Amino acid sequence: PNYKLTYFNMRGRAEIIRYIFAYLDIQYEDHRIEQADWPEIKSTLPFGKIPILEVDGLTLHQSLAIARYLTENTDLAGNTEMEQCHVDAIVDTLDDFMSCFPWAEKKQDVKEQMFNELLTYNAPHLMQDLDTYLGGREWLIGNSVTWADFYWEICSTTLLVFKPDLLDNHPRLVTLRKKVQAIPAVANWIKRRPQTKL
Amino acid sequence: PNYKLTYFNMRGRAEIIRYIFAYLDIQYEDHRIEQADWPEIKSTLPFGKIPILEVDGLTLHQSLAIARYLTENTDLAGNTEMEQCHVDAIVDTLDDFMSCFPWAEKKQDVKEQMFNELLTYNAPHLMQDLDTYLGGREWLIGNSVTWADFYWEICSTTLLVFKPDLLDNHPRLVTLRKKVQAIPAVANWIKRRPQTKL
Ligand SMILES: COCCCNC(=O)c1nc(-c2cccc3[nH]ccc23)no1
Ligand SMILES: COCCCNC(=O)c1nc(-c2cccc3[nH]ccc23)no1
Ligand SMILES: N[C@@H](CCC(=O)N[C@@H](CS)C(=O)NCC(=O)O)C(=O)O
Ligand SMILES: N[C@@H](CCC(=O)N[C@@H](CS)C(=O)NCC(=O)O)C(=O)O
Ligand SMILES: [Mg+2]
Repeated sequence: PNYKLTYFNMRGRAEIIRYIFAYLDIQYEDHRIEQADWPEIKSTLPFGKIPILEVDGLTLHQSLAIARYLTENTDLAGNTEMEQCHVDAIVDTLDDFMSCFPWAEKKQDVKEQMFNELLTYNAPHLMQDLDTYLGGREWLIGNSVTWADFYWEICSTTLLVFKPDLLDNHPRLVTLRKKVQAIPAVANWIKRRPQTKL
Repeated sequence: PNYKLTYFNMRGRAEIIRYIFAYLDIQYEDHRIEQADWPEIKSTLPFGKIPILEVDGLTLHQSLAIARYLTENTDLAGNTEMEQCHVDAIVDTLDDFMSCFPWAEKKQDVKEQMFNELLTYNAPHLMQDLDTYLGGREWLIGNSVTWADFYWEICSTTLLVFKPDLLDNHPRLVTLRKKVQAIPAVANWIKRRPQTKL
């Protein structure tokens, strides 16, 4: 099975897919494009959005649909049917927040204002909600790591770029981040991946 | 199982779950709230959003996470892992767009202008994409109805309230809506359900 992942040269929405490839030890082409190459790719796509993942000549889309597909019937999926639901819910909650950010906003002052508002007013409540949900458990869902723990680490890493103090009052969330970063395949990918701001 | 769904008295984000319950002939309590009991209830919710689904003492959240869980091991979900990925992707593409609308905006002129903007530029672009993706095939994914077909009928039913002419040059998408509506269990539900604008 031949894999080609296309995205911008950044972690962004594609990183969850990259973590999953790493963990499952699957080789793939990590295709990263410039903004100036985007329009000619975009015009050929069914839905005009990245990331996309090509598998044996079939173009998949939607970052989380792809991540869910790649983890189905692996240990990164929930351990029960209910656990898979919890995984999906946490992932969407995180995605809902990250999606609020005006990432492609060209007017810098308007962009700054919004980032500031979401990070100062909204991000702290999500952290609180996540902290209580985790409680004293080892992973977000069940007794072993799921791709929701992956997604938490990935989202939180980007949020900490803009707001370094985000988890000062949430040591158990920091512990979860660190636990994720300690998984051998993930540590390895973290070590060797392209370093970009986002 | 003792299923209890909580949402506003409206179709909204809960409707997909209601279609699935109806189609799979799964009994549930359809609890609807006024604003009166909203800020009250918004407290015991671990994430303060609806819909939620209570199943034997567990409060589940995220409308699409719940929907997917209920489709588990049925033809409705997609017939292969790959089809399930297509179903998940279409649903997320739809949800991404519906999420763009300022549903709660209190300034009536701002709301009107944003709705018009989205329905004039974004919606026709997405419609061309959806139409070409479906082609002259029977269903969006595979040889039989999936919950992605359900979600398309659901999202478009609401969009048509605001722009009645939205599908006037998309007969294949109209045909899809009609095919979904005439599925007996869906036809039964659509007649039985409370009449609300949204
Ligand atoms: C022309 O657009 C360039 C791509 C801009 N996108 C970003 O900068 C970016 N998006 C996300 C993002 C969005 C939604 C969910 C997410 N989860 C993790 C990152 C992320 N992070 O960075
Ligand atoms: C006090 O706040 C209540 C906001 C009222 N909400 C709506 O009218 C609404 N419907 C939808 C909706 C319907 C179908 C699919 C959807 N996907 C995302 C939102 C949505 N979203 O908001
Ligand atoms: N919900 C989708 C969103 C995909 C998306 O909108 N990606 C952005 C980049 S992060 C994009 O394609 N922007 C360029 C464009 O819209 O033309 C997903 O997770 O894949
Ligand atoms: N992505 C979530 C969104 C949940 C959501 O934002 N619910 C809406 C109801 S349409 C809401 O206004 N929640 C209550 C609130 O935020 O006050 C889902 O699909 O379940
Ligand atoms: Mg989503």
